[PDB]
Amino acid sequence: AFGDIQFGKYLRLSCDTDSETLYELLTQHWHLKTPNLVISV
Amino acid sequence: NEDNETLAWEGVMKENYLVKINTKANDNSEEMRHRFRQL
Amino acid sequence: DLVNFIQANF
Amino acid sequence: DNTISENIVAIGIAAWGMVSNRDTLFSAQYIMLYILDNNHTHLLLVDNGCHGHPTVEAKLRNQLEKYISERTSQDSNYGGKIPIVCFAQGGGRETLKAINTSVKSKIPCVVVEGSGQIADVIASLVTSSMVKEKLVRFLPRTVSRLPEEEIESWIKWLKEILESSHLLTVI
Repeated sequence: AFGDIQFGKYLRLSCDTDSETLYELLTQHWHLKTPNLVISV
Repeated sequence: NEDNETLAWEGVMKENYLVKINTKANDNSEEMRHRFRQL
Repeated sequence: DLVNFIQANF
Repeated sequence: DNTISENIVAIGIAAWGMVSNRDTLFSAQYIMLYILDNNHTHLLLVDNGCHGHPTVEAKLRNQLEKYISERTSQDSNYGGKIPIVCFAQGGGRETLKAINTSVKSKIPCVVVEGSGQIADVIASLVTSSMVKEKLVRFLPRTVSRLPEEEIESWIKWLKEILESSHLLTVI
């Protein structure tokens, strides 16, 4: 179950969850879209 | 809280000043001896 | 709402 | 530090099993088998395995990045797509798997630095015998621990990464 841990908010995403749906929900609910992004490994 | 925030901000400025003074010495030299050694 | 969207995503 | 000084957006993706402590919940807050950072604004947890050391969030991360590559952006200065950049300063099996998955797609033009790691070996490389020799000199403990088949797979992955030098850049 998702929770807004404070000590931001974190929500677990299922491996089978669609990327499009989760991205759309995140953009509509949390904050604006990103003109650029960097992923660090 | 607020005092801690001000102290953290002051520490950030201290880090910036340390970075600046450190790069000043490196930029002072007008010769790139590292490139010559690499060549 | 946000809770409903989270539940649907789950 | 930056936010103390428009807000920065950080998303940390990991696996639920790797998390040492599990909290279930209205809103739930806690104070701090792998620890997790509490500074990132957004966090995501995979639901592939429970209490499993291997991390499976890499596939979901790659899928999300690939979807982001295929997106529309008119107000942006790009040709509709959203630019993507990948950083691989570290080295390891997970890092190389991520590099291969990203480079499989055209958009993820990888950029790497010079820090001591397998990424440094990749930068130096830019045939098989030379790559293996370079890998041996990179990390003695890592190469010694890796089985012979694992070393062969590592060399194959390195060759595959080097096979596409157009999308790779090194500082």
